[PDB]
Amino acid sequence: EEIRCRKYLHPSSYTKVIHECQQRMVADHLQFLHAECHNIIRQEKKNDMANMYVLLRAVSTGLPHMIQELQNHIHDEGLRATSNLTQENMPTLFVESVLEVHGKFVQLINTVLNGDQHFMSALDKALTSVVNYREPKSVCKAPELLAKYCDNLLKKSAKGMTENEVEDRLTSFITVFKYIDDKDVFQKFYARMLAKRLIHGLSMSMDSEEAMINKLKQACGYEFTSKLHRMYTDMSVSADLNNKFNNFIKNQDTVIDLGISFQIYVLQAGAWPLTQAPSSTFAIPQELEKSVQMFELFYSQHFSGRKLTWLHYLCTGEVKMNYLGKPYVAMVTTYQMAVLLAFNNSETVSYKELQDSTQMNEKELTKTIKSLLDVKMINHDSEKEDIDAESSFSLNMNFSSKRTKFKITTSMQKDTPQEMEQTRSAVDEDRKMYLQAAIVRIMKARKVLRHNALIQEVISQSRARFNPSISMIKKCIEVLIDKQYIERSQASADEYSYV
Amino acid sequence: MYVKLISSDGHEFIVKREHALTSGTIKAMLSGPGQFAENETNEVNFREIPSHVLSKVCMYFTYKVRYTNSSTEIPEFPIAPEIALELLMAANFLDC
Amino acid sequence: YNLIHLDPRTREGFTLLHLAVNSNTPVDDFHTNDVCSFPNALVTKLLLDCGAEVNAVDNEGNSALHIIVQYNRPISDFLTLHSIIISLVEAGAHTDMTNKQNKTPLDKSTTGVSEILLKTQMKMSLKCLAARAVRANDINYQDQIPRTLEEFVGFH
Amino acid sequence: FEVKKWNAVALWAWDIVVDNCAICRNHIMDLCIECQANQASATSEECTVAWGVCNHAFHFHCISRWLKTRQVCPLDNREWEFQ
Amino acid sequence: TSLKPRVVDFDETWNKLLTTIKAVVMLEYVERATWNDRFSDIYALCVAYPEPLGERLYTETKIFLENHVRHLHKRVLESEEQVLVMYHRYWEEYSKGADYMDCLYRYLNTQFIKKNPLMEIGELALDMWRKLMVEPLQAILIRM
Ligand SMILES: [Zn+2]
Ligand SMILES: [Zn+2]
Ligand SMILES: [Zn+2]
Repeated sequence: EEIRCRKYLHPSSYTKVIHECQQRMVADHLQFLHAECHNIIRQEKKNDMANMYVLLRAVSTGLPHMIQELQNHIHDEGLRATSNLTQENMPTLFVESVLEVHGKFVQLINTVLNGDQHFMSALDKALTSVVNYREPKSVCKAPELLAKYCDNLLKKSAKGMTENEVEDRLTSFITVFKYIDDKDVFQKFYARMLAKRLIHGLSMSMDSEEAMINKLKQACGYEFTSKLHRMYTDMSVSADLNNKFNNFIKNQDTVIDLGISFQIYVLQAGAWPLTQAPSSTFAIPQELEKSVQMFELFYSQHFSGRKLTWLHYLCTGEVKMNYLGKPYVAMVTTYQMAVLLAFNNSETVSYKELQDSTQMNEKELTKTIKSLLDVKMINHDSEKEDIDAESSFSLNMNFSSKRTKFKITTSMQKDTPQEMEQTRSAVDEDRKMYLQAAIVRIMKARKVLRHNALIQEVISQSRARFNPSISMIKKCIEVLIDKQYIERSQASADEYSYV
Repeated sequence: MYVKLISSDGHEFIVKREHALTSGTIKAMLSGPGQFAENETNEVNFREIPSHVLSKVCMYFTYKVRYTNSSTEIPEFPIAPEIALELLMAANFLDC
Repeated sequence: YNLIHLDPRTREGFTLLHLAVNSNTPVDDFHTNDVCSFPNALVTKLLLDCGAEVNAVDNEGNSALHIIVQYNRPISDFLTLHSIIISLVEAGAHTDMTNKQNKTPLDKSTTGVSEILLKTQMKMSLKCLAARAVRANDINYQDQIPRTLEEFVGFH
Repeated sequence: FEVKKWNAVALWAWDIVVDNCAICRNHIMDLCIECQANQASATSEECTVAWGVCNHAFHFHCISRWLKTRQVCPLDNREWEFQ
Repeated sequence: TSLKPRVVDFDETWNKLLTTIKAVVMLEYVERATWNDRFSDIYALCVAYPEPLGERLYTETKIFLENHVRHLHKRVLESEEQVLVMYHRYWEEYSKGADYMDCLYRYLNTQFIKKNPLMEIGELALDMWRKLMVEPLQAILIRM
């Protein structure tokens, strides 16, 4: 008909005729096409799908049903390809499944459906729905899985994970990362495991970590990768700072031979999540108190206005066990530096002999003691192996180390599952405070709002980092009620008035 | 219809309506929820433009509305060295 | 849009708009001269539609306006010329822009028709007077005016 | 006993806790936006923190270029004196 | 102050501007002092030292407008048979609001949008009205 009206009609009638060729042939049978449209998408018949698209595009109200059907098909395919995974390499398989679904449907839309941006938006919505697929009355697992995927691929291991493929795998990972919609959880988890990967030297490549930081920056603005970039820069600058301290000590008038090698990793307290919750008054030994006080003097002299907060649960060392006739060398953790110093003077010690040498809570003492009882540096003098009031301890003379470099902190590099829920609670309270601030700002600014509208206003500003639930923001409202920030209006409970 | 331009120093600079509507943003300020069609004050407040610059801006308003249709070698607008680079930001903030 | 966004520049600085508004753009001896002639109002309007840099400056300092005002057939093709000028004025072409010799497009008119067309297409523009005062008095306008006002002063 | 070598980690924070240079909006310990480009020329040591009497902190390049034309502290409009 | 490019935190000025902006789209009352101060706020945002926050302002006002027409859509769609009168009331408010915001976003419209496929604020609010109010309700509105 386009050819026929080309060689039989005036130019002004080229379009109208074909319009009447459509409204009587494709529009009038929309109910026939749309009812078949669902069956076109599920079996993925590209030959029929392209013709259905180029037909329904002319009709005013034909495209949106096809868009909705494609979105539903993509969502169902994503659930089928992602919901059957069970552990093993689940963080990698989830990302690979979402990447494969996205890659299949992008080329399906581009090659077949003209590369239409409406179907691209439908694909984006379907992938947002499948990525954030959480079990009913449960917690979403997508940010944890993606963060574990990054941690698994970016760690140093001899599994053949070459460098020349990571920097292009991460560009593909950004595609699934853009659909998280819960980016606060991923940011916190990636910050924690980035701290673990950088402190212990588990990062396979510093430049690859910096590539991660820049990719997340390009994905979610600068403020997303603020703490992460400060972490990376601190770890990069720490070597130069150690080199500076290497000649600061020789530049003093009196050559103070400390007797130890110093490899301080000085870090920003406002970026790293390393928080010492209890008091835990560490009794620094005589071989380290001079070093720590002289380093404190160094910052009090060189980097003015920089308060130091020494935490001892990320630092390690090596102590010469000369009482056992040198059975190789061992790498050990700092909290039991006290535990083993009292054994230097007296062979047999107890809780009374160790309380005056440690001076902190019993929770730290019990776990640090069990860290040595199980690995058999310290044996129990009496039969009562369980923790009691006296609990006499002795150094194991008979036991000898076998491995040349004996490491007791393997337990250290294991992201225990129990701390995962602690980080989840930390994220929960962080977003609770963020929503508190958001409601205070909006309520102070506007001075009048409705119950159904205040939630929408809060979502409008809180969409940047996470998805606020309607039930949990309801609980947030009573928190402002308790803090006399808001109360229900006298005329109706729907309205709110600032006080 | 006789609007009042107030500078950052409180200097009232009452000028005619069609004179002050040459600048786009003064028209925008008088439009919207700034009309008050009561012909009482038509007050616009310039918290930033200094008086020695708003005076030159009002003189420009009069000079433009007088010489907008001449095209016969209109006299040059006298801009002092010190008024320039501060009259420029005023002529930007008050478009044209 | 993509073509201008990759910024194609002739060896003399003549961007696509400058070549579209120039009668000196060569046309080959084939049937093109019977259809495609320059300057073209439709080609200029199409270029201005697709985000062309209207105030683009070549090596001599000229812009699209400085080139179109020099049109040598200002009556027989007047409408086309007329249209082009208003198109430039409808796309933010600055009528006070000075080239490397400090010649406003009125000083480069070489024609009464283009001169009066551009005169009728201006505005009084106290911004232009202030920028001319800043340029003539050699006042250091660095970081003391908005970012756009720096290139605005650079125009004059 | 005796220690052959000791690994240590310590967190530092300013006594006056301030987060980001309000001029460039980047963090103070991060590179300024002017020096965030052309990293070959920069040695990652010129972007020193520049404090002031007003208890505000900026990148040295940011506040140095801001004081090139003006003489006022960016956030709190008072005279700027380096501390 | 003065018209020189100062540095302004975008959150503070945008929260100051949104109280006025939200009262303009729905035709509430705003004082001459506030309405005239918002022009200086927009000028300071579009000129802000060292890089202009014009694109940030446009993105945030686009986000607000799409988060405002969605609310009006949810309020109009929930009306079973009064959707015509609710749509007419909201359109009578929103057309004047869009015109007044085009007036108030004069510097953003001229010095930024025209200087650059971006859309003017008066054009953006109307184009977003059809995309988020009329197109979803196209099958419904005409049906009655
Ligand atoms: Zn800075
Ligand atoms: Zn720098
Ligand atoms: Zn200050």
